[PDB]
Amino acid sequence: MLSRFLGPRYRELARNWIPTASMWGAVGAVGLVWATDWRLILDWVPYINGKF
Amino acid sequence: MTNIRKSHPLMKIINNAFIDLPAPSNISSWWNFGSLLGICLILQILTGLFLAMHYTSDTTTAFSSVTHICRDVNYGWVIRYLHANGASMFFICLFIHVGRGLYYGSYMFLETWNIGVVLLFTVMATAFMGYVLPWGQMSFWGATVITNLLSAIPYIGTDLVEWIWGGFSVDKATLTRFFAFHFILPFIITALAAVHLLFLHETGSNNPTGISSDMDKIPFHPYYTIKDILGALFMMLILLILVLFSPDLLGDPDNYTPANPLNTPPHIKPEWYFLFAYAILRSIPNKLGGVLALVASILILILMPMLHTSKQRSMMFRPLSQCLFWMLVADLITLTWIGGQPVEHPFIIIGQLASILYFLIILVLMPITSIIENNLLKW
Amino acid sequence: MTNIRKSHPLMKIINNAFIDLPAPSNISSWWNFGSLLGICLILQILTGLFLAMHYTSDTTTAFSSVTHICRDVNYGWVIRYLHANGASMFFICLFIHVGRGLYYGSYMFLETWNIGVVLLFTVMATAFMGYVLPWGQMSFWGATVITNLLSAIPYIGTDLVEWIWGGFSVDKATLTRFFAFHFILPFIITALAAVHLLFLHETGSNNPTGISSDMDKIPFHPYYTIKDILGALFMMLILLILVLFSPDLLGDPDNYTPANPLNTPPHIKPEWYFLFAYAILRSIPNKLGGVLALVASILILILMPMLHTSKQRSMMFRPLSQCLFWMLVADLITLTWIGGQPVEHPFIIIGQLASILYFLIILVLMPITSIIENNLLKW
Amino acid sequence: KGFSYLITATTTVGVAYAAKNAVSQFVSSMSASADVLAMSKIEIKLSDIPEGKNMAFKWRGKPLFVRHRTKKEIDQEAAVEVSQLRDPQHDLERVKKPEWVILIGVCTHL
Amino acid sequence: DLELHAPSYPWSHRGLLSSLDHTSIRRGFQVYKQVCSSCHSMDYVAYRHLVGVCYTEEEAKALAEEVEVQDGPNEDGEMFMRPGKLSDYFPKPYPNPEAARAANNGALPPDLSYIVRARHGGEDYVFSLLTGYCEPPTGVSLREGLYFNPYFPGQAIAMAPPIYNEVLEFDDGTPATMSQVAKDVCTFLRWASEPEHDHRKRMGLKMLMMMGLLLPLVYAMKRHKWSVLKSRKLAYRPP
Amino acid sequence: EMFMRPGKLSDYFPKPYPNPEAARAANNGALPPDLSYIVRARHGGEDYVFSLLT
Amino acid sequence: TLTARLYSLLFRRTSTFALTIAVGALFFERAFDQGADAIYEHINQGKLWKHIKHKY
Amino acid sequence: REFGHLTRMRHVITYSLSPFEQRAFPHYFTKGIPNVLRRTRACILRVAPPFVVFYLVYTWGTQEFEKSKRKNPA
Ligand code: HEM
Ligand code: HEM
Ligand code: HEM
Ligand code: HEM
Ligand code: FES
Repeated sequence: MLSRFLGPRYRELARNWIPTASMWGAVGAVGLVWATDWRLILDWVPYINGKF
Repeated sequence: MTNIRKSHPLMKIINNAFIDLPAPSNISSWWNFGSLLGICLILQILTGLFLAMHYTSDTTTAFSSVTHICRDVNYGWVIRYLHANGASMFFICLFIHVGRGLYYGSYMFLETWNIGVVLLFTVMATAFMGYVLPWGQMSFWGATVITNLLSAIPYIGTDLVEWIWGGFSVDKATLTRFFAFHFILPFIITALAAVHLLFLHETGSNNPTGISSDMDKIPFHPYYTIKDILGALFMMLILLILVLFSPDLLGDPDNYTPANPLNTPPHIKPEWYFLFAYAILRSIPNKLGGVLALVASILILILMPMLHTSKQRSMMFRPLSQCLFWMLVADLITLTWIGGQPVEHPFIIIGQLASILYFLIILVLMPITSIIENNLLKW
Repeated sequence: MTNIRKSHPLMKIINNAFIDLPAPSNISSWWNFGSLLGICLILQILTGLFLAMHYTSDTTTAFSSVTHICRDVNYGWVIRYLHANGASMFFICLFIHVGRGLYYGSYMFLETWNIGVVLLFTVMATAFMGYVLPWGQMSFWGATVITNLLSAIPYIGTDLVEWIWGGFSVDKATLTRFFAFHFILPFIITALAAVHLLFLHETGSNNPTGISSDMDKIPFHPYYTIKDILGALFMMLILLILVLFSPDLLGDPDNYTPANPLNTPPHIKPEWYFLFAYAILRSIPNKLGGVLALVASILILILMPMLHTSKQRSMMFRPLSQCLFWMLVADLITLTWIGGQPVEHPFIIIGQLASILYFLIILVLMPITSIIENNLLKW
Repeated sequence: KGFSYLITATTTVGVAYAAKNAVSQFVSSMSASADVLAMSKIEIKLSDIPEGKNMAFKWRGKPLFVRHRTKKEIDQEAAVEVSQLRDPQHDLERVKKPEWVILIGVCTHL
Repeated sequence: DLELHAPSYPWSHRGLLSSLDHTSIRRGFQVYKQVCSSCHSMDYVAYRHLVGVCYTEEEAKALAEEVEVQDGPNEDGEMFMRPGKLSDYFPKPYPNPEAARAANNGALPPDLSYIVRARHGGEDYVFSLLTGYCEPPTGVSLREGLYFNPYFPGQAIAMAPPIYNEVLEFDDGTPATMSQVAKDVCTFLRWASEPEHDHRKRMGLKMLMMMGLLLPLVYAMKRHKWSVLKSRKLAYRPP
Repeated sequence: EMFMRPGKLSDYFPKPYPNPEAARAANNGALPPDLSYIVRARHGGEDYVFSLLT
Repeated sequence: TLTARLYSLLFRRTSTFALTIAVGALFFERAFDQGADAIYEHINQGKLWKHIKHKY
Repeated sequence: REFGHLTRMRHVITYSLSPFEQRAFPHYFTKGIPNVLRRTRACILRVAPPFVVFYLVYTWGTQEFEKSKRKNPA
């Protein structure tokens, strides 16, 4: 867990999974915003903010 | 080098029970009511716990605490009436589950059938003690009648009743201990359902033909997870119609009156899912014989394997046994109706003949009819 | 023919867990405290359920309900102080059990070690919420301090503290929901202990030498059932000495005073088995840094396998790391003593040095010293 | 594939709606009930409180003190030194609206 | 002895998705406050419960401030009377049940917070009782302080007829005929028994639409997974 | 009406003051504590109570 | 076609599938509550407190 | 009891289709309704009769009960 995973193939793996990871992070962010009705963020969504 | 779903010790057993379990390809909707029951259990534990966050079991506050839940706790009436009608859904599903077992010969799986009888008794005990918790007129007087039924036991009966009461009558001690037993019992039921499934998976499921189906098994996950989920959605639909459109349909108005030990309700009927047994117990004048008949009306489920004389496991190919089965269902509906009615001229004789038919079908008519069916098939 | 002990599906599980389980022939008295823990758990479920037969969680009656339990319920003082001193015994056994795991490298069993961390947290939550239930001065104000600690959390601290309270302060709703959680949590603890033993039995027990013992395994039943019975009897002796000769040794007199939100006690301390953490949190001036340290002091148990730098598993053949282990135990004793003391000179600097030293030992001194020992043995 | 996965995704959207409503209700039940939110929560006072008069109340279980310290007292407690106090506090900082100091009424000692 | 059961009245809230008429709830509170409350209690309803239902906050506060309420001991340890407040529950007409029965001919007037839910027939029953007083039929004699109500079990009620034409004045000018007064109070009593009635019905409508979407789509999901089994063909080719 | 009756075995010990406020009014602002648990609710117990009284 | 494009862009990848569900769930909660509330307030027009509060 | 060790089967051939190749509700009404009617006809003379007798018993019991509370000229 220090440098056995430190190499060219591992940076390629990182870049390969970065778009999937970032999409999943956006999924988590949107789900967290929607589940909690986080007005801080949600006050910006054009039609959704009508709820507030 | 391995699939975690199969190698990991916890995922191994989850996988073997709910994913890679070989299930018959042809089990029908009547087989959904197992998962429904497991869902009902879970629902009762969830709502109940959230009810337990506000309920207080003192006799000066129990009715008030329930009123507080239904009037001031945010979405407290949702949780309250979800719990109340989920108990009724639990018993609907239980009766359908046991009826399926009787109809298809599932009791031939001895260990799981016996665990199921234990589970039936424990669920009944749980629901009975929980119904006292609101501390309404029906709660109090139903506890009074069904606890006093235990004095009919010879020699040790009165001491047993007074010990269960914690006193001379149903009162504060009874209410607090009933809250404690009601809290703890569903977890014992959870463990017993786990043992139940452990015993069931030793053979897998029976199927509607009553014939072993190892040549046509399918994985549980894609097929019966989605089938069980749709069954759960339908159960939720019925439960939510009850909760959100007729919350009080399956209840008695007199439990909205606080308990009054000096004023007996003109009628004292237990919950509907006890009424058949109530009717059975009211059929025979003797106290002790009445109690013994009430217990036998459920202990008789332990006799189904010994009373099986048919060459075929299921009643799919047994027209006369189906006739008798639906007579038994109609007779149980008759006993429920009769137990909901006063003890008066027509209902006494109706309930008496209904109780006699209840036992005479299971113990007498069903085995003889199966023997006749055997001979009609030249075996 | 079969031996039903080995063939029966339930008895097979029991047989493999406590009868025919291969166990190391040399595990010491320190390996008894597992079976003590599971016994303590059972005792807590047994007495608590009997307390819950009389206790009521309304703030107008909780303290009175407990006085009634100890004064008028038959042997209710026995059940009550058995429950309180059994919580203390639970934590004594837990601390000794985790210390054994640390000393002998038992944390190299990753899954059962991590489940044990979960168990430690859940037992702590259960004991904390149970101590509020008598609704004494210490109950109320300890709940007040410990719950308002959570306001240090960024952006959601006040909202989550108020949600846990169900109101603007610690009050009636908090007491009732704490009773509900206190009831339910030990059964989740039971499930986690079962998972814990499932993960342990995958490899079996570690032994004091730290060397794999498969060439010298003995059956569990005759040897460790009798040894665990002797250990349980000794534990019962200590517990009953507490219950029958100094019921109030490990408690606080201010919880015999009903909770007064207007008056605060001169000293607001947790129970003894929280003081080491209460010291650490109180050592740091920053609210949130203090809470993070109070959490890291128990989350750091998750780091022990990654901190292991010795070629050997246990501490049996490493004098220098034994020295550090006993320094760690002494530092935990001084943290407990500091947490029982006011925040004034000189206990502040002593608590600071002890809080630094705890982490400096676990995170730094122990790894470097294992490396030095490695080189002293020329590997 | 689009037709089938469209069915699945619409199913998931509806299930997420239902789950959010259920979980929100169960979370909100643990949130302060309407009786809690209508008791001590707030207590607006009235102009009944005269000058330099401790009209007393019972909010939050705590007796509430409401006075109208008239000029001098305020200034006097500014004249009252901060360092001399055991608990260092500034009069104007204590009373955001100098004219009226509002302290919960209870002795802070046993 | 047979009993007379209440007919079914077309309450505007009878329908499956039909809410209560909140103007009838407001007039019904006026009826309770001015007619019933001298002898009946509503322990589980407070003035704050009226806000956003039939009264605004200022209006309900003035309604609370119209009464006087006893408050916890003062410094001297004496009780005292203070104006009502929104968080106060409806005043109890009698100090204890025994004084309640003493003020009658020995009967307890029930708490009305749940009277609609605690009776078979509900609002229909309460409307029938309030409007159903008549002189007893030949062969029937009642004791003093009892009145023949053919809908009351036993047909001998200790409550005298409480409502009559112009028993109160309604603030919207609604004529106070006996049946108008009874309809309003029975609406208010249904609300008092079930304050969640309207919200429960709105949630029921939402559940019905969500189910009318989810059940077909999950059924389609099940049949998509199961089509592999439902259409497969078997062939037996023994040697 | 509420009445006055001779005491009984099942009756608890009489209270000197109707509420805490009358107790504090009678004792110069101080509420005299309940003594059911006074020994248990003090550090030092009956030793403390003896030394306090003497 | 519309559903082919839908699958190609928003459904094929599971993470994009989940994102589509999360955004859809947000907008569905808004629209379905708005529509069902309008339906319930039209079924009960003139009876609800919102309908009559404008006089008090 | 796991897939691979359940039974011995020989000479049985299964033909299956992907769910993405087939319809989920094929002939749902034109064929489903005749099958529902066939199943109903197959089970009705065994299920219905006892519930008919229950309806008759319920009707008679309720009616007789309400006639036993009526007044008699005696
Ligand atoms: C706590 C309540 C119960 C739960 C959660 C439960 C759960 C289950 C589940 C999940 C199944 C497998 C799915 C199914 O076929 O339905 C099952 C099957 C079974 N249960 Fe139950 N059950 C309960 C009560 C009972 C009762 C009361 C009995 C009757 C004595 C019983 C006897 C059986 C039998 C015999 C089977 C096998 C049926 C077959 O395969 O044909 N169970 N149970
Ligand atoms: C086997 C599962 C359960 C069943 C069948 C069950 C059944 C019932 C029933 C019938 C009632 C009376 C409902 C009414 O008021 O009309 C009730 C009440 C109650 N139950 Fe449960 N229950 C179950 C599980 C639980 C659990 C696990 C808890 C505690 C965590 C719980 C807590 C309560 C409480 C507090 C009440 C009183 C408040 C109320 O009336 O709703 N229940 N239960
Ligand atoms: C609910 C409380 C707990 C119970 C009932 C429990 C139960 C047990 C039992 C019976 C054993 C086997 C006997 C023994 O070696 O002592 C055991 C072993 C073990 N437990 Fe626990 N335990 C609990 C909490 C913990 C905690 C807090 C930890 C540490 C974080 C932990 C980690 C372990 C480890 C590592 C072992 C294996 C020890 C070895 O074989 O050397 N457990 N536990
Ligand atoms: C994990 C096991 C448990 C622990 C560690 C635990 C801990 C505690 C503690 C420390 C107290 C305060 C004792 C005192 O008054 O000084 C307490 C009180 C209480 N516990 Fe538990 N408890 C446990 C399990 C249970 C269970 C399972 C129940 C219910 C079935 C229960 C019911 C009670 C009750 C009713 C009280 C209040 C009575 C009293 O204060 O003595 N406990 N618990
Ligand atoms: S602080 Fe008021 S008494 Fe010392």
